[PDB]
Amino acid sequence: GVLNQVLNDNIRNGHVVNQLMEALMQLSRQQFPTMPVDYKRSIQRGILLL
Amino acid sequence: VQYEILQKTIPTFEPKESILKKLEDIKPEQVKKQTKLFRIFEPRQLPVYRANGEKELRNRWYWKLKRDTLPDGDYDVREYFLNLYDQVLTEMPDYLLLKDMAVENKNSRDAGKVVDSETAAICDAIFQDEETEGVVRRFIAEMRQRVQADRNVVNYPSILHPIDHAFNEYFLQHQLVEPLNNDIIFNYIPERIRNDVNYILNMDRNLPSTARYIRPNLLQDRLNLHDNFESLWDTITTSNYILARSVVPDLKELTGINSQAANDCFKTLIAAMLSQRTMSLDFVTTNYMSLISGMWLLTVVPNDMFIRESLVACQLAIINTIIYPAFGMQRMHYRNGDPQTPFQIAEQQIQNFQVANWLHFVNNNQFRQVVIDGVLNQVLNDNIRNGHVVNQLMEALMQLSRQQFPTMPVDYKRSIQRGILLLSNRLGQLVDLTRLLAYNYETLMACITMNMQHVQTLTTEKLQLTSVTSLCMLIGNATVIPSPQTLFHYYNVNVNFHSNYNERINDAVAIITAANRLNLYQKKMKSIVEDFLKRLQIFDISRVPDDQMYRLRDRLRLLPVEIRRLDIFNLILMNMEQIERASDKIAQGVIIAYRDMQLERDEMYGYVNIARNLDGFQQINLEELMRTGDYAQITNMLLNNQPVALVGALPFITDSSVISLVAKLDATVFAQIVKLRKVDTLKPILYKINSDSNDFYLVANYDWVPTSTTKVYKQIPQQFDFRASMHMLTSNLTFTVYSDLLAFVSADTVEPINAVAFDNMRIMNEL
Amino acid sequence: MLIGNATVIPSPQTLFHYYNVNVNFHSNYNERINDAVAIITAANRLNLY
Amino acid sequence: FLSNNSMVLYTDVSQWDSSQHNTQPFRKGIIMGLDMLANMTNDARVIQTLNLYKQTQINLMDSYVQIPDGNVI
Repeated sequence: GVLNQVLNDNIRNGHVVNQLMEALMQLSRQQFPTMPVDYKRSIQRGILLL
Repeated sequence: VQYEILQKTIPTFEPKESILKKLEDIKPEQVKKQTKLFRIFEPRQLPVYRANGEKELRNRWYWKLKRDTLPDGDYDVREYFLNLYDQVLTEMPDYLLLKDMAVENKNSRDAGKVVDSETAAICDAIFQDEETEGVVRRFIAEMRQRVQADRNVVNYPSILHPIDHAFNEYFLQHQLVEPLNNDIIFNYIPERIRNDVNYILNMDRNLPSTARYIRPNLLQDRLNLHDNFESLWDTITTSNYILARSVVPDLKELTGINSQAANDCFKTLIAAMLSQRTMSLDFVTTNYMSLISGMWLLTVVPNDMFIRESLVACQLAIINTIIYPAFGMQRMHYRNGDPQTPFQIAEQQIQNFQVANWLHFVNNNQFRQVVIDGVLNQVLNDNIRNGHVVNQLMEALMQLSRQQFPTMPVDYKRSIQRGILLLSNRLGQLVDLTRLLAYNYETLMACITMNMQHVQTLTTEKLQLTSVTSLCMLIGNATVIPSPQTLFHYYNVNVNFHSNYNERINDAVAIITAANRLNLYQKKMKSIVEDFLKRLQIFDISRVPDDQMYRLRDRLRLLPVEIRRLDIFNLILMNMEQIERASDKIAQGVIIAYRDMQLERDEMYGYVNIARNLDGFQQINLEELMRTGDYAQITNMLLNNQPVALVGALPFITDSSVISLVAKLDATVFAQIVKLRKVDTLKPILYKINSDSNDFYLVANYDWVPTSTTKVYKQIPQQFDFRASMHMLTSNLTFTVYSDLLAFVSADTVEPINAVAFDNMRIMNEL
Repeated sequence: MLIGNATVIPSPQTLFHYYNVNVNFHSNYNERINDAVAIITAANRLNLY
Repeated sequence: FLSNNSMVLYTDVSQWDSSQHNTQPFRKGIIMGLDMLANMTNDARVIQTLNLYKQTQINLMDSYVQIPDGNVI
């Protein structure tokens, strides 16, 4: 008898974050062509952290 | 004279402090030599009671455990067995000679010896008992030590339980010692150093076949710490870099053409290239000679060995102030994050054979990854080793000297041309230097066990090009070769670190695979990894986070266990239940059949309420009920008197009375479970009845077999067979064990002027 | 970046607290609605203007 | 870096000599750094100098102060 705002059931279990980190690992493995290098290595390693 | 005093309770802030060492100060290992034979069981006299319950005029020996200490709850019992496995691994010996632990039997026919003090104690006790057969006394008289010295072998008697025999026999048949001869003294040294004629080796001993040696486990990195453990990799890399700086020789005999930087560069380059540590550059653009020596640097050292922005700045400067202004070109229009370094684009823009071939070589100069003698190696081009690269460089500088500068003035010409002449008047010395660096680098590479990976680090070493210029401008006709003591020290140190690394990996893998094969579910696999890094006395364990430890665990799970640990664990698997069926403080379950069942006759008790098959009644697991408290099943089954079994480790008390049988007490224990739901205050009763029970006249006279509800699921002790429990433990006779293996070798170098490289040609010769 | 190995769920005492509170709020809401509605309707049916 | 977007927090810290954050943690932090730096070199005079600076911080962690007052001290 109460309305409820529920989730998508790939969040109630943690499974979508696997897809997130696969995507993020891909972004890590890629260069940042226009970008400088110190800020690039820093971002790549900051992504690999998560 | 007089004083007064005041105090102040300051708080006591204690960090963890993460106690460190460095590689040269890591002590290798301490062998486990064996103490007494690791018994778990021992005999013991108990009374015995014939069927009808009453007592003999005789006693009997039964096996019982040493140190009944086992817990309540299956989780804590599996903890016990994990700790026991830890004890065995803490007691697992590397070598052991039985004669050290042997003693003399005071009852042997031939006045012989046996293996352990407690064996002889048991023998003497059983000899002095009145109620032992003559046959065991004969047996005790025959059991003695046998020797066959043609093979250097001994066989000693032992008396110990078959599980104990399994453990001790595994230690005997798998003690890791190997025969030692001088060929092995040689072959422990690397091949390349023996095949190098600039070192001469000998020894002043002829070892016997009675010697022994322990072989290190120099298996490679199972974990791939170069792959996404970059903090640990930077730590390890720096910690090998510093070791490498300790072993490079100190060197022998215009801004900043001093000594102390030549040494700094000579040390820094080699230690970086051996450790595979990247290095960054700092250099003042007012000093052009810094750039002119950085040319040579970038030639003879690869470019992926440097961190990108450093050589980007250096190459960009070099282009935009030596090359493109000489041939009359634009300066450059270079982007910060251009995917090409300036030499790559300049390889194709110019039209000149010498410089273009030079830049091609430089851009495509990179290491060669080759696996030799088990270890990876970053071998140079074989055009850098033999110093010939300097001829390309000097030809380029000669073909730049001959240029005019159409765009730039004559003072600038004078500065540049003067500098490159200062480097062109050192042709032979630079060729010789390059040969010398290559030689010392490969020669020190040969004293490595751990494979040397190419991955850029978090952190760099600042190299000054002023120091490079110092190197290139201060050297002549005096060669430094590493002393053999530094080589042997470096090799033994890498060995000790590598063997520590592998053995501790094997430890952690063993415990992890144990814990996942025992359902130790509350346990948190962090402290193990912390111990693994603590025993590697170089890391900061108090400031490595948890995710990194857990990823290390995730890699560690997938590994095979070494042979020793896996075999010991297989033994513990097959015999943990048997060890747990013993220990008469806790029982392995309890039946509840609301029916007046019979008691079983045994002859170490008398009449007992014991069960040993568990057929029929259905069983409740108790750890599942302790985890997830849902007492509806047990409560409903108890209220309505439904038969049930309860499986799980549980204490008890031994009610040796009789009046507590007819009164039916062992069903009274369960009515608390509905009031207080916690099944921890649960202790069944065990109705042992015999001629030592104060009320046995009833069972004697009235002729009634005792009967009881609520039997216990439990096994009995195993009778002690003196004949069959005797075994013969076989081992060697009187070997010796050596650890610091390179102590028998004496070593010396040829004269440094009389050196020679791979090409069979004297280094440090050009004048 | 700071989490791991500690499951925290509401205690049953907290759940009962938070349910009794939400119940009380909802019940108070509906009851004061009913009282206010009744008095308003009585003021508009008894011609109190 | 002054405008109507930013602010500046400025603070006098001259009484912060007897404070509870300039005792034990400060000294032990420097001592730890010296341990790291000692493991970051191989020559021995340098290790001696660093160990002496460390021991100075050890001895200064407990420190008493002569002040007379008349006859007693």
